[PDB]
Amino acid sequence: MKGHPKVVGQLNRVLTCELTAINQYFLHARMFKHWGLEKLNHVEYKKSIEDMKHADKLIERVLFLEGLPNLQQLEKLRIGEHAQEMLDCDLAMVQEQLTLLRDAITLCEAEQDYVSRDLLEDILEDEEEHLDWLESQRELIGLTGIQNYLQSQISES
Amino acid sequence: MKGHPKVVGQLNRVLTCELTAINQYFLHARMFKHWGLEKLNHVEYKKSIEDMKHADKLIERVLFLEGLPNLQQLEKLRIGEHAQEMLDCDLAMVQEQLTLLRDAITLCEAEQDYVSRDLLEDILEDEEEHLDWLESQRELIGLTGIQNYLQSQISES
Amino acid sequence: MKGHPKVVGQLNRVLTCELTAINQYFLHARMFKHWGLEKLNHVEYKKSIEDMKHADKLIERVLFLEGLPNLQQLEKLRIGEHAQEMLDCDLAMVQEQLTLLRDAITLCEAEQDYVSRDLLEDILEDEEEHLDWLESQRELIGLTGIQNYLQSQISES
Amino acid sequence: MKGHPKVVGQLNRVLTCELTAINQYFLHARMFKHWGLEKLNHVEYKKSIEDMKHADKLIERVLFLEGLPNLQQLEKLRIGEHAQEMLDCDLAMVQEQLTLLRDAITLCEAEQDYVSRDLLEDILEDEEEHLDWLESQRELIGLTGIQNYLQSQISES
Amino acid sequence: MKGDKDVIDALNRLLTGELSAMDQYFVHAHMYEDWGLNELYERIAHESDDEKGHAAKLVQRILFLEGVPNVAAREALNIGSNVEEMLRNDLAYEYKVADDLRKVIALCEQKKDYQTREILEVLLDDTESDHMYWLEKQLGLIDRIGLANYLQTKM
Amino acid sequence: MKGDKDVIDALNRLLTGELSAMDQYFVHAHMYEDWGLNELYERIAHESDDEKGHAAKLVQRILFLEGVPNVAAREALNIGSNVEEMLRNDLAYEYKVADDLRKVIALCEQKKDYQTREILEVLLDDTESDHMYWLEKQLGLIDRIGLANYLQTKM
Amino acid sequence: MKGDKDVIDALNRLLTGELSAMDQYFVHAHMYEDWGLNELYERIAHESDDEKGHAAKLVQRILFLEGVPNVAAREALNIGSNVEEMLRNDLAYEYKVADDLRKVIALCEQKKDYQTREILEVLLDDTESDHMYWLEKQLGLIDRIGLANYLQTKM
Ligand code: HEM
Ligand code: HEM
Ligand code: NA
Ligand code: NA
Repeated sequence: MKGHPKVVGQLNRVLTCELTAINQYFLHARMFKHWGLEKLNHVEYKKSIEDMKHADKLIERVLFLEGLPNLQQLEKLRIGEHAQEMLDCDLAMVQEQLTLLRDAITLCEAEQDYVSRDLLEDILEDEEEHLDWLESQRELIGLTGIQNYLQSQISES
Repeated sequence: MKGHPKVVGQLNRVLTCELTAINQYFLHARMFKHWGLEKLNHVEYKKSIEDMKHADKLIERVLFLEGLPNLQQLEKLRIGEHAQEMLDCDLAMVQEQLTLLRDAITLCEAEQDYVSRDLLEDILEDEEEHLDWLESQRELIGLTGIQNYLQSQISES
Repeated sequence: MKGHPKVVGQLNRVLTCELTAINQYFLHARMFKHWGLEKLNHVEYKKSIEDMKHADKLIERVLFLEGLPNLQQLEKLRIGEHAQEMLDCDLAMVQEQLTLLRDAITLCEAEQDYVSRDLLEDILEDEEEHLDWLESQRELIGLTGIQNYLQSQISES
Repeated sequence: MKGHPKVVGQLNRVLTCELTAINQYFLHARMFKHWGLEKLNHVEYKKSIEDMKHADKLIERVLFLEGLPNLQQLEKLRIGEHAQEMLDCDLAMVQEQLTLLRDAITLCEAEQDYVSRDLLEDILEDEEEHLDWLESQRELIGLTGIQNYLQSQISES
Repeated sequence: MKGDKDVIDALNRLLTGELSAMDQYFVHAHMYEDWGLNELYERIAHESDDEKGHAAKLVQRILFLEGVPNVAAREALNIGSNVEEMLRNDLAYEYKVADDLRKVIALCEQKKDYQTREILEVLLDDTESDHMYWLEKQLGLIDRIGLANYLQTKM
Repeated sequence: MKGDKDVIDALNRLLTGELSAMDQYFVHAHMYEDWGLNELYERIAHESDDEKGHAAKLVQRILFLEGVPNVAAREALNIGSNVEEMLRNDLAYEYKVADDLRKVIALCEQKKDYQTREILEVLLDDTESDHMYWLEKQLGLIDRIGLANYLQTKM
Repeated sequence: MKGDKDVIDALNRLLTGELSAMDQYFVHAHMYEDWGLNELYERIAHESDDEKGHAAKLVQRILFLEGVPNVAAREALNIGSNVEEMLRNDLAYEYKVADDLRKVIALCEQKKDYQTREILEVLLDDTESDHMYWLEKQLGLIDRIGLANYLQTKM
């Protein structure tokens, strides 16, 4: 089905941002593994796998809409040096990506692209569950301290 | 363990090339799925998963060697328009990446980095098994024709 | 719950079109079975079963909204003579029915009928997955030829 | 096998009537479900499934006989407002359809179309078992009253 | 995240509605059990549990949106005295909840708060396709078989 | 049976208490979940469910005694802002419920309503041996290991 | 077969290293157990067992190469007095073993003794990817959470 050019452009931009998220989440997961923080590894890895599924769905939607998926471009990665900075960078990226998703859902509704909108709404609920998790982690660092919080991440389960 | 700067640079370059391979293989797998060629989808997807594991191992090795994994850079993607062109682009990328791996193995041996060399040798055997598969596919297209070859890819198993 | 008259009219029109789709898909599935093309039989039959479920849901929604389901009217059936013509007729009907679904989703949103809209969005995603499949089949006929494509449909699995 | 034109015409007319029966039985089953009469739902739904199988067999027979199945035409639907009226409409349709089946069996015997006759005899035994069930329901309404009879249909099993 | 102020107010009104629904379904289920009508007791108790699930989802959403859930406020309960009256009160109250849910879904669409929109769409789907439909079926059955036959099936 | 009028009034006050407890434990459990403190969320949610069970028993007893359960009235909720405050509010409110339960058990003994006495004795046994004791243990643990260690165990 | 004389000498030095590692990991694991730090006890005991496996492989290779394994000689053990010191001594000694393994792998490559090369490459892969990495992670965790939090996780 020939999709709207604006919808394909928005999907390609959400795809760029999902790929940037995959890369940042995997680098952060492996930086966490390198420090022995295994539960943070596990969370960031499953989140990178999740954005992997999201990018897969966006590529398939851009292909179905007879567009050209743009896997070449990536955004700038925010790689932190320590756990708090990495969590803040992840938070900032989730927030930017949620703003982007909301703009794309608005445009998909304006163009009567309703299955693109359903796709983007699944991506939105997932990204906003991870936003919830990151805010929980920040509150936990504020509550128990960074040393106690990091001690809880040593064991993966 | 503090690794050699040359070995970390070579590992980062092999990592750039593994990430480029992941992106190209996934775009090609989903272009194949979009055309109903399901067995080609499956092969290109498992190959992208394999280069995914390779990039994971390279990131972990660069981190263990107290280097900075470079997930930001990607090489230029060769995306084909039809099956033969996509297979040729995959072939060209495997060949370039094998040359790179051989240079990196030589350097790792010259620096007595033997576990980096073992890592790169696993990546080499995998990449060169996929080279074998791509050459098999080209011979099969030459033997049965492109229409017969593509008909064999319709069903995934 | 007393539904909007416009929403019930749109649901009844989508129902007419879903019933026409059931009839056309079943006639085409049995024309395919008559020719020994068993995998095409299976696809067209499961698609007719799927539009059967869609018509069931539309009837239940029109009844819940205190409307009168119109199972009496059917649209004109496009019955092809050969496989390509039948697939093109199926494509044309899916495209018309998708346009209809999009108009109905727009109207359901304008009337704050949000569960009617959710129903129609499920029907839209299903119809547009079948649109994807039909476009895949057309690309496969263009790639492998009609004789090779039809040979792949002889065995159902 | 090239079938007799009269036999194919009779099979197409029995097919029109079987399709009309499918539609009427499904509308009635869902009207019963909408009223909470679940056992009546179940009976009318399995009867619509049964006429579905009958229409499938008639389509396959008309196709084997090198005829054109007519799924486009439907007869007028008798949709009742309440349970007794719906059961009477179902009764009237079964009786008309049984008369039609008997005429078609007579013609199939006159044309030495004996497998068409066996098909139509299976359809006849099924339709006349449902005639038996409908007459049983009318006798039960006369015996226990309509309020007691409808109370027995609330639970599906 | 920081939710829209109007979206949090509307979510809090929906929460008041769900909590009042819980109380009304609770007392009605137990009034049905006191009368030996165990099938209505079980159905209405499970609906009170579903209202508790909806209220949990709304409270979680209000807290995520950095609002203060209001579980103290309650709407006036309309308790029936006989089975038909309690079923009609439950239906009136489901109608009010569905209307208010539609208003808040429209508001969430205007305020770009899509995720609250799907939470409320799941709530509206339950309200319509789970218990408004059931109540309309029950009142239609009372109309068809009579109240004494209807109550006999509910024991 | 026809219950004593004072016993039904006291049962209705206990019902108001149990329903307010349910609301407070509900919002506190969800405030704990919003903060990532899943162990407190789960514990306090199960206690809200136990309050719902107690309220069900009280409503059943009031209806059996031919009274009218009052599920509309609610006491003022005391919602805390931080973990220690919410635990102390839950403890204060459990103390009040236990005191009021003891008064009503004494009343049921004077009014010869022995069966209401054992229903309320089971309620008092839960209130003391299930969650008042747990809250006192939690506050003592906060005193022993500190609040940051205590909250670390609750994730 | 008749192995190269230099390759057997280097294999015997690697054997002395592995045996000293075994002794040090043994006494350190038991010093961890004496202190109630059972997770460190178990980890360091399993590493002493892996050192025993490496020493077995080296002895088998030296005997196959028609050499005389030297299990009598031992390097000086560096026993720590507190957890950080024992972890740092284990890390220093893993570093020394990895350096010496690299020298012997280079020698086996020059002497065409490829099979000794892969035996030592498996040993080096264990030394790096099994316990040098683990020790660096442990020291980084001590740096991040502190020593008292780190030791609390090891009980
Ligand atoms: C830094 C780059 C990446 C790394 C290190 C990485 C790593 C991984 C790993 C380890 C897996 C699981 C493999 C398995 O256990 O079978 C995976 C799964 C997957 N990846 Fe990636 N990946 C990367 C980028 C991407 C990209 C860019 C895409 C698509 C555009 C992608 C698509 C997928 C898909 C579809 C899956 C399957 C989901 C699943 O595991 O269930 N990946 N990835
Ligand atoms: C030309 C008309 C139709 C034919 C020949 C037909 C045929 C069939 C057949 C053979 C089955 C599978 C039965 C079984 O194996 O148990 C089926 C299933 C079904 N049909 Fe139809 N059907 C027709 C129209 C309809 C219509 C108009 C509706 C609803 C408005 C409908 C609703 C259903 C449903 C709900 C199912 C169950 C889905 C399933 O099989 O899992 N059908 N149909
Ligand atoms: Na062929
Ligand atoms: Na601690």
